[PDB]
Amino acid sequence: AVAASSKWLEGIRKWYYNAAGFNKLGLMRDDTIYEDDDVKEAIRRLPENLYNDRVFRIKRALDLTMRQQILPKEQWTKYEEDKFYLEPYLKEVIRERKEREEWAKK
Amino acid sequence: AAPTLTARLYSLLFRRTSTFALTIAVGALFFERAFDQGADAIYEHINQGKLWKHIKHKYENK
Amino acid sequence: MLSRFLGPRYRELARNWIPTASMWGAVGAVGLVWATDWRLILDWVPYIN
Amino acid sequence: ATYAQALQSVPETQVSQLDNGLRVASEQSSQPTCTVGVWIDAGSRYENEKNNGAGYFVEHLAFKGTKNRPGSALEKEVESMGAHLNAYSTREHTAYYIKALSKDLPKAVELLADIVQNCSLEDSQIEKERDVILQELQENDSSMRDVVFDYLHATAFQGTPLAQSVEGPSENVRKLSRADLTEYVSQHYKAPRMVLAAAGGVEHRQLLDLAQKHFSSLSGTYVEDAVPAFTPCRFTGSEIRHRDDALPLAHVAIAVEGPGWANPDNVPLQVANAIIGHYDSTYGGGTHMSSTLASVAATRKLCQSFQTFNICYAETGLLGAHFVCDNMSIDDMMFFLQGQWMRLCTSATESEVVRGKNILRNALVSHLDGTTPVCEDIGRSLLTYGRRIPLAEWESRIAEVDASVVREVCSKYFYDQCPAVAGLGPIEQLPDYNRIRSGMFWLRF
Repeated sequence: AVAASSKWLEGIRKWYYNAAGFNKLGLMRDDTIYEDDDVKEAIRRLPENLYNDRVFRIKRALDLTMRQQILPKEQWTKYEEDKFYLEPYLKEVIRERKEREEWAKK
Repeated sequence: AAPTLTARLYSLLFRRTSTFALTIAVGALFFERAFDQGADAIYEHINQGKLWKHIKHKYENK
Repeated sequence: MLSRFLGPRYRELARNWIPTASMWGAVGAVGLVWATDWRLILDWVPYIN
Repeated sequence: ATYAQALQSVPETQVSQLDNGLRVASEQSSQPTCTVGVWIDAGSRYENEKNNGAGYFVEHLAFKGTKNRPGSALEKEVESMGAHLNAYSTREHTAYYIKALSKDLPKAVELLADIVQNCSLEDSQIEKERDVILQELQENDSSMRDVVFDYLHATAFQGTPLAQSVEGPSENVRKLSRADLTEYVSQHYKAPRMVLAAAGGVEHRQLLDLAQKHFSSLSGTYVEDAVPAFTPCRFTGSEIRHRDDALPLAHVAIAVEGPGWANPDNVPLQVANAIIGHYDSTYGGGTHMSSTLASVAATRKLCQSFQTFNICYAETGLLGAHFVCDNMSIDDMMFFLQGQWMRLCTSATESEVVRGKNILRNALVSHLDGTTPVCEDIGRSLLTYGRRIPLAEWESRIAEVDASVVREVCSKYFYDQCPAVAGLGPIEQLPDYNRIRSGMFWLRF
């Protein structure tokens, strides 16, 4: 709707990313998605230099919480270099379900 | 070919499970009143007298 | 949310399963009067008093 | 050029009859090739046990000579032209046809009439055809789809003429004498039982004329004044079971009763078998198909193949399926096969019916391409209906079927009936008869 005041809105987008604390434990955003059966198939389509990175990030950022520290402040994932490496492999599994469905219906 | 009793019996109310289930419910209902009446009567006649009913006419309508 | 039952063919099959079900209430009406000894329904039928 | 205008431009068929009573039919398409044969009414059904294997023994030696072309002189006269020859036999059918070049037509007809009319049962050439036959038996005892369709005719017609096999028991063949081969060919070889047909470049008027010249002394009267009459023979629910625990795969078939040749129920029973389908392990996109069987047996790897067969006769039929399978998967194919039969006489959708009508209309047009196929249809129509049925009529029958017509005709033939079953090893899983019989009725409708 608005554009000039949207520069205000961008500001709050920086606020929430600092409130939720998945950057503090060394993660990126797409590491924290709930894996139902549409996200169990768009993970089996990854190249094997991106699949292994997601395994090492999670296994390190899960043994911090049974020890109850966090990681040094220079090490926090910065806001703008975060990567959406899984949006494109997922907005295709959904787009093909919907199709089997209009078939059966009509 | 000649119409057997079960021939038209199986067609009308024995097919799916549905009418196979209706009659089982209805069958007992037309069965319990006939079976109840003809069971007590033989109890009375076998040894009538002795019971309390067949003497209490000595005490009725004054 | 619940449109996965709402389709051109899906609405048709109801007519394939109402003749079975639309009776299935008559089983209970008869059988209940058997089991719980209903009187008001039993006083509509002249065969059984 | 609408599909509508093209059906009614196909050339028609001419039929005529002789004084003896033999029927003669033809067709013409303006191309440089012809084909001619004779179709006749005989087969293994028609025969007493003392003659179980007789009719397969005559077809085996029609090409081995005659009275005027004594032996080798016959096949050296067809080869120089560049033509072929054939012969087959079924329970009710037998054929003899040729395939040549259009201008050799008077020569072709001479060779046919010389075989069916006067053939030479030379002794000392008997006693040699015998040894080929005895050893022919064992090579097709290792074919497993042909020994399972021989069981199902022996367990569902248990005390009938229609149960005994085509090539006969192995002990009748070893003492089947020469004198017995002259009475089978004298009783069942006579007009009007034969038909003479042709398709291609042929012209009727001269086909009729040659028929006068070469078939004027063909006996038409029946021997003893005896005329056969069928019996609308019985069907039973029965089982058969063979173990063989050192074969890699298992073979299984199963069927119920069906209509006859002239029953008007057949057309909507074709529209329903085309809904089930066919499959094999080398297809493409076989997790993506439209079939209940097709799309599930490919995602889980259950089977190698499956199919649906309808056999028909004068008085009895069959309806069923066949599948070949692993040994740890036998009763997941029964569970899914029967759940589709009940689902079709119970609620059965509309869009599923236009697709299955389209299939059946392509399998009719596609088949009649050639000169061998068209000619083989002409001479079999006569012995089964009269009046070869035009293509314009086959399409206005299919314009009638609806979703409700299919539901009735499935219930009348499938619901709460007794099947017949055949199996070949290694099967232990195959469920008991009391549990196949309880899958023929949903306990709800």
